[PDB]
Amino acid sequence: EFEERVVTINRVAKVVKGGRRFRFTALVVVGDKNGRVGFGTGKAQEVPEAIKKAVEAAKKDLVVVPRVEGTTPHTITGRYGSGSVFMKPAAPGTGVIAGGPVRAVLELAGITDILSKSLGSNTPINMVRATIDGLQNLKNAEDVAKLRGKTVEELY
Amino acid sequence: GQKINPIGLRVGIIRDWEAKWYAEKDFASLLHEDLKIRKFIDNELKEASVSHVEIERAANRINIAIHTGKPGMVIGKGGSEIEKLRNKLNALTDKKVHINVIEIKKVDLDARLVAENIARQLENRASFRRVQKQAITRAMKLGAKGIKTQVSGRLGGADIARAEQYSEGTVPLHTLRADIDYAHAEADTTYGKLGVKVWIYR
Amino acid sequence: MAVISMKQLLEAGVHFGHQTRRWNPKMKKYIFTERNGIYIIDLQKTVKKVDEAYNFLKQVSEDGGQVLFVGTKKQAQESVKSEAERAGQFYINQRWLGGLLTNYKTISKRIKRISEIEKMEEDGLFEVLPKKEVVELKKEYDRLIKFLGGIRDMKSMPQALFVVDPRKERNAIAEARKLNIPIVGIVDTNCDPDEIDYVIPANDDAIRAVKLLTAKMADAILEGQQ
RNA sequence: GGUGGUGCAUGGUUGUCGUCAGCUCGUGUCGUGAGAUGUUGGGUUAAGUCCCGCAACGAGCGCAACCCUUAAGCUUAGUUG
RNA sequence: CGAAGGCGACUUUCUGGUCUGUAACUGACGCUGAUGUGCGAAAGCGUGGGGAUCAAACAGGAUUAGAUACCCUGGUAGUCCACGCCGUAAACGAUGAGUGCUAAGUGUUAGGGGGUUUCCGCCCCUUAGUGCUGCAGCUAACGCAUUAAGCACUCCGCCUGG
RNA sequence: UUGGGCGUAAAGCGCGCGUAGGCGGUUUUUUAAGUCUGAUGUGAAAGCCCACGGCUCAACCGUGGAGGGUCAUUGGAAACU
Repeated sequence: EFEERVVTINRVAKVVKGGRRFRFTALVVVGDKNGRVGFGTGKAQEVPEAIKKAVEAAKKDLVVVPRVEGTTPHTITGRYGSGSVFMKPAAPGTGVIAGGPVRAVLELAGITDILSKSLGSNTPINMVRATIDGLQNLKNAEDVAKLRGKTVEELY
Repeated sequence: GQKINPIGLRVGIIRDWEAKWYAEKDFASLLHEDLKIRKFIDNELKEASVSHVEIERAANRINIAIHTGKPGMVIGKGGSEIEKLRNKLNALTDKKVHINVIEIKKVDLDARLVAENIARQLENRASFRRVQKQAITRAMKLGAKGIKTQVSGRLGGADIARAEQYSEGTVPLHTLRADIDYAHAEADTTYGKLGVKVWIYR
Repeated sequence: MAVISMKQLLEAGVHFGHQTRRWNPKMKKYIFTERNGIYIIDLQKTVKKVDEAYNFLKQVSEDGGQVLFVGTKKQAQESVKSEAERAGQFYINQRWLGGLLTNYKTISKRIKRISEIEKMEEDGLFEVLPKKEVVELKKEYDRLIKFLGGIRDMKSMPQALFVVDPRKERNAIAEARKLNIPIVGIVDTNCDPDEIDYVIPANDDAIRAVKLLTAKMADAILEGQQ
């Protein structure tokens, strides 16, 4: 259970003897759209091949998002290093509420109710970091309310 | 790039000699009768893209020995072109009756005369990658001995060729009886010379 | 089977370790104390949690998970190797080239490489394999079969191991953690408790530790297999 | 038909880094990236060729006593030698 | 150790203060920050020395196919100490100063508790530090970290284009 | 604040030493003065909810309620002050 989506590519061309190759180092999200958005990366070479040769490396480890469906009821955000985003929860009856690069990964996990305060640094590789920070550090509601000694709603 | 032009690679095991010539008299005219006739079929065979050189003069009963195994151009239908040369190439050689031809088995595997098969893959310069140069990707990995590929035929006016590499590896890389040859042809650079240096690897 | 006997566990050298300040606050859950430096196992989960490691391997070997009993210490280059063999496996008595499993997938080929170069030295036509070849084949053989043994003939993977000093021999465990496999281990002091799911500061001098646990785990992949 | 001029229009013609003994390459694989394997730390023969210890395993590229040549037989024999 | 620039002959001083073992004790009585505190090294700096050394200048020499220069004694001052300092150094921590930790480790100056006392030494606890690494954290990485280039409570100033 | 940091990068002081201060550790306890006023008369246009009419649609205009649910007016009382 993960999510299918293309992330990006990159043409590496190093200072070398002969002609500089342009390996299309690509990151891809793969799966069948449950809520647990699992992306990965890959260093792959051929123009039509490097999508799959890089998804090869992407699916080696594709991450879990324990997703409070409908919407994460409270403010949902995260951070690592220079990367972070923010999501204020809004009504789900609003259409798609998203930012610039996070638009299609907003559709990946099925919430489509919170907005995307597009914060973070200007770093493209760690743009992925800023994105995934928001939804990698999550924990469900009822399991936390259980974990805290009280019931699911004694703490509400 | 300060390179000389080779012909023979490792001659003594792999490289051989097809000298079967007996036209002993008239080294000024009978020699002409079998060498100047080689200046003839460059145009007619319609992008021949042929294997190798196997010349042979059968004891001066010369039947012309150049195969160019793409059929139809040299066959006809049951002795049309061959029997026609039986009367026409009496000016080429003495008799020249029923000139022969072979079948070409992956002609891009032949080290020497593949250069035509790839000079007719990018000289068009119009859809010069798929319609014509499909065969660089077809004739890749039949395990030829000399593994070296380059193309330089009128790509923007290029005066040199191309190469592709990556890096790793271990081997005892010394081998002394391989086979490979040259390639050089007649494209027009219009300001500074480059006859296209063109090979592929099978 | 499950547990070790208690005497050669205790007195014949499991609890002993090394001097303090080669200190493991991270293995404090199994470290009892130290005798002028030399550490001591908490001497109860060295057997109780050893039975829980047996149960961890019980439903692992009841489906075909045979643990590699590894050669790291000097009795392990022979006897823990040997109970790996009793389990139905081979041993590891040579060294990594420095990242074979963290840089996994090119000289992760060494699994097939030992499956092939050994079997080609073994199969027929060894005479046809000339002496010019046999020189390097036999110069490499002493390094080859000792290189990898866990997936040698039990060509599935072990769901655990039995390490001693993963402080260095996490070159196997931590590099294989790319491959997402749990590990049990009879560890030494100031070594890893994290990568190994079951650590006990077991000094290697108690061969009861390697027989009545690790060869007993060669037996737990028979009883804890059936 | 040019010798009147342009190699410079291109076949070329070809001198030429440079015998560089070197140039390498895949399966690939690590470095978040600007960076990482071969042909090895101890000791051995005509062409980047290794073991106890090093990230390696798999092919080419210029080039085996390569087929002559000097030879030991012959072989073939008296033909002309 | 000092407010720093910095702090070096030693008998001594105040041993001021660090300093750890004791800390014998009234009840927020402090860091940074209006006050105000002082200086800050030399180049240079307001008197005898000072050309005594060193020393620019000059001499005088010349490389090999090139000086008066690398070369400098006589020597210009200057150098320098008994009466006046600037507010400048890579004074750099490129990293401001209070409450406390970040797995922690680490051998150790000081001062202690000591066992063993040794033959003034082996072992344990120890902190201002001392270093070393090393957990978390840190930034792009440089690389920092139980003593920051982290972590939660104090102030300061800086600047969000240059 | 909400929605910047300052080693290198936008930026962290030769320096330290200092008064007001900012903040320095608090452990108890009383007031109702403030820490989503009670409820209402209660609310600026291109601007607090709906109804409207005309707008060639529009272009653009205006209308009523809601008058608010937004100030005043009445309150006293924790576990900070």
